[PDB]
Amino acid sequence: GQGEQDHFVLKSGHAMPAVGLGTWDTAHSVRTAITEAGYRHVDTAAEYGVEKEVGKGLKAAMEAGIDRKDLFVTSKIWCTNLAPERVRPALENTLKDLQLDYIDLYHIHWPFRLKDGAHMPPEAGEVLEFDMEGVWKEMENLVKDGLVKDIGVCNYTVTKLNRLLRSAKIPPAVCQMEMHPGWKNDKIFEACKKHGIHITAYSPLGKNLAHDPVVEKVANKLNKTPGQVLIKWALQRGTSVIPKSSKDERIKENIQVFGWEIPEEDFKVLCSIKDEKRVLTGEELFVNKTHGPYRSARDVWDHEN
Repeated sequence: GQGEQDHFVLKSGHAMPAVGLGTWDTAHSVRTAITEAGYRHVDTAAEYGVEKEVGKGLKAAMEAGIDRKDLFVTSKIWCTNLAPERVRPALENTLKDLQLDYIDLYHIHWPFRLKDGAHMPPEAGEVLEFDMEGVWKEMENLVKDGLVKDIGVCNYTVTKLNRLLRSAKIPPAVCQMEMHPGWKNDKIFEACKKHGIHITAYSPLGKNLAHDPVVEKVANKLNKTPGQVLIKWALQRGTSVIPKSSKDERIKENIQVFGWEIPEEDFKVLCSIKDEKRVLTGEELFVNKTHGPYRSARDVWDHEN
């Protein structure tokens, strides 16, 4: 509650480290974040195109004494593979690049299907229909076959979430969303809360909150960096957090968020910042203001923002 929990227990019972290295020189970074920073949770995605490097970083850290069972690895299936018959092949390719025989968490990157070779923004005929139920069924099979410990989703809405639940035999263990003082997304958070779905916040620094005087003033008082405050904010909010950084020093700092906390007043401050700083609207690759099927950012978020 005081953002002092270093891990969260998923609905399946599996423990997931509160802080994870975001991967949005990846090998070195991963290896170092684990062996020197103390990281045990690495978040990645096939879409980024760096899994191969993450795998190399993971192999080195393990050959260095870190047990596989002590690591929490997450990946995401990209939009072009959001079709029942493309789920298995996508995950297996993920396991190959990461050089693992299983992953801990596997998310649906975005709840939209895209045609192979689609553009940003998407042209007409590129954002295909999404058989959410058929795809999730296949995701559940990954869990049953022991290749994935937990499945989850990113960038969802209450509407899509509810739809997902009206047929899920295995509830999503985690819901990963953009979260920070600029955009708290209380709504989807509240929906996750009631259903016992854990929440992971991404893009902790935001529209750079690390340079917002409000955050800076709190960081000066606490004598921490804006990034640490922002990350601790997420923790005290009760969500795991995956900060994106490419420097070992920032990476080391980002996990040095235990042993202290943000006074309720300051925490009140950061929370009372009006939600108007949403970085990932989804317009870049899903909006087509004319032919659709999503002719606006609001459609992308079911007009529930």
